[PDB]
Amino acid sequence: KRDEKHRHVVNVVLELPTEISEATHPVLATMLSKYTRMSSLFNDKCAFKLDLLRMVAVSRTRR
Amino acid sequence: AVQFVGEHVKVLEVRAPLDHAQRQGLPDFISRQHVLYNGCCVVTAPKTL
Amino acid sequence: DEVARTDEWKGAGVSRLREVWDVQHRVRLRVLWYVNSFWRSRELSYDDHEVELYRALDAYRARIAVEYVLIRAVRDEIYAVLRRDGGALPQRFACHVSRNMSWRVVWELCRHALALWMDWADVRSCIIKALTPRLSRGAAAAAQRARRQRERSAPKPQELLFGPRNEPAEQTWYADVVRCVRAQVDLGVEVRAARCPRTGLWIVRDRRGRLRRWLSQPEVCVLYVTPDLDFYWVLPGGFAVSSRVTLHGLAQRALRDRFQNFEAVLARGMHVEAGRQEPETPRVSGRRLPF
Amino acid sequence: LRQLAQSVQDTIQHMRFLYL
Amino acid sequence: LRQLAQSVQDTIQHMRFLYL
Amino acid sequence: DRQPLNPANIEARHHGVSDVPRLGAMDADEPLFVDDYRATDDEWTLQKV
Amino acid sequence: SLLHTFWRLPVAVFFEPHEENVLRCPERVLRRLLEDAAVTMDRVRKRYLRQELRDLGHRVQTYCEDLEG
Amino acid sequence: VLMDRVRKRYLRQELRDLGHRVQTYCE
Amino acid sequence: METHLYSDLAFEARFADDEQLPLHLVLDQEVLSNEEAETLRYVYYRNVDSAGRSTGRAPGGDEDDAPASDDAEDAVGGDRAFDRERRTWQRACFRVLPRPLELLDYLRQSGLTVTLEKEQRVRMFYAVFTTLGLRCPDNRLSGAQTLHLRLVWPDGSYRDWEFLARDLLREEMEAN
Repeated sequence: KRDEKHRHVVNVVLELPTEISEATHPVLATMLSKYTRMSSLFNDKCAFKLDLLRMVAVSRTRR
Repeated sequence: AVQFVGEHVKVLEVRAPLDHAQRQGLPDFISRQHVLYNGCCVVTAPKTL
Repeated sequence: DEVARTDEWKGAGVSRLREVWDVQHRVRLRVLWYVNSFWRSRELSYDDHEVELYRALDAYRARIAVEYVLIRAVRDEIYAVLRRDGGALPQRFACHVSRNMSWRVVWELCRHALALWMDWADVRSCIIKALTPRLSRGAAAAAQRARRQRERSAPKPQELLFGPRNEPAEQTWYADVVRCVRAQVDLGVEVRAARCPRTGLWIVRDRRGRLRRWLSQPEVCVLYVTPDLDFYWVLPGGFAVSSRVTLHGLAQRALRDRFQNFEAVLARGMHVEAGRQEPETPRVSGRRLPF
Repeated sequence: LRQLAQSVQDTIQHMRFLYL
Repeated sequence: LRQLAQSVQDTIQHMRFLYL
Repeated sequence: DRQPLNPANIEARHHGVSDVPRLGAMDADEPLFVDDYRATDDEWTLQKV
Repeated sequence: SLLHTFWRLPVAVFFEPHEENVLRCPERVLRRLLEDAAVTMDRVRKRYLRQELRDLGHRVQTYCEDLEG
Repeated sequence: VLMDRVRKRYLRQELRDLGHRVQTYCE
Repeated sequence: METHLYSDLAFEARFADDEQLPLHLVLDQEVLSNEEAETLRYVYYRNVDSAGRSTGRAPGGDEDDAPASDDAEDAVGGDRAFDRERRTWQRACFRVLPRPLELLDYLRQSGLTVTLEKEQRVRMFYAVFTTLGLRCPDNRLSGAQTLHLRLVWPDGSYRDWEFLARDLLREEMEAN
């Protein structure tokens, strides 16, 4: 099913502390929809980390 | 401002020849010139980086 | 009055012009498509099946791979002959030594040097320039001449008294010079080779005449290859891995068309008589008038 | 009608399979 | 309608940049 | 690298779109990533100065 | 390690440059050179191959999804 | 390695031509 | 430009013999040096089938496929391999324009009608003109054939470039 790879790309790959759930973070849901569409690059997880960091940067703009 | 993150630093090589006037002597003189990309000119050693 | 082909060929012009590439993406050149070529009127058919292009790729892979697998043949020839003697190579080259010097480090440098030579081989190397004059016709003729020459019986006193007299002075070798401390190898070394009068060991010299002095430098290593395709591999101290280069694992025609010394046709600027002094090349000028 | 496009696309992919 | 072919065109260069 | 970057199609970069593969390819030397603001001649002169 | 020399007693040299120079670098230079030699010393392709297999496994689903138009 | 170089070059350019084909396929 | 008309006429002349279609090429600073271009003697070419290794040898294989036996006397097949290799190459017509130009503008200085879809202003420092001929065996031609190219200078050295003929005909032959 889907939950094992989502808990990979949240906890195992992304190394997120679990108390940032889904309901606290909508653009996380908009990013895990495309993070799961690829299967490589799960060794260099810091690229995914700074990708979501620049995404939460660009979403939190007044413009 | 992290949404414009860019890339790592690269060392590029420019292989342009000269203009047509200075090409009239040594026309097969290639000219190599090394430039930096995404790099920073610095004046000191940053301690905490 | 029939229109001559140059007029409507001139007024025809070009449909399109585009660039192409080679296989290795090193050369870009441009093709021209005249609309008045008879290739347009030949309506010829065209097809590109996938196994045909696969056969093309395997043929091109072998045509590239010939000199590299020759280099690999040389390398495991070295490995087999160092396994053959047990690893105690003798000296073939004239240079003095010192007993109070640790040879373990120059042995390690030899290992690192042959490693770096395997990383940095080339289609233009020492053995390729060695065997390129072997592909000529005069190579076969002079091979027959030497095989009757050295294998000639001892002369009777009659031709010593009345017969005409007899005459191989120094050799023209090629070499790879691998420099480990700067990680730079060398591919094309032209070197003159000779024998000492006092001892049978070799002496190498520049093609001008200067004595080659790299053998004293401990960090460097060298590979010599002869016009009769023998093989030496000299670490400092004059000690030499000695063998022959094997090429029986390569096809004749692939080596023959991949690289070969070229015999010239007569064009403007050269003598009809063979071996005469050549005058100046034509050398069309971007600096002078065309005239 | 989208059988021909995806079909020649899959044959293109099989042509790619003869390249690696 | 025609968005899906353009999305496929985005994903193949996405896979290219994953690959090369 | 080994060939110069004369094909202009290996020079592209987007900002604010979450381009995840170019962030994993930040050490990849062959693809180039520029922010499509080509420098004109006078600011080229000022940068050279 | 040490060589077996044919001539037992050793011999001096006039040190001509026309004579080949004789291994004059002492043992500290060889220590430096062994330090230099020490300091100077795929499956991802088939991974991308089988990942292209996954992309075409998605593409046959897109093929099935596009036949009703 | 040269065969890998020409192979990734041909793969890259051929998928780019496929993208050019499919992008102009949906008019 | 002047070899292109003559080579078109000559490959139309000899088309019954070898069935080679002509191929007009121009080259610039991106391939060879100006010093290599100012004294370039001649150019050679050979059409190689994807399975047939030449057009000068026998079509159904050759006796030179037996390996070289490391022999002293006849080195590699003797001289028969050598003049077979002299037969497997062919010369092409050839001109050099050393002063720089632009083939759009320069072909407009000559009387041709330069009719291109868009005027990409391409500039080059020295334009060398030639025309090869690639051999369709019958009227039908295969795309997986390759065409080699030697450039020979008066010192005797040469430069070797080859490319498979589909890359010349990606959008040209599919247009017909």
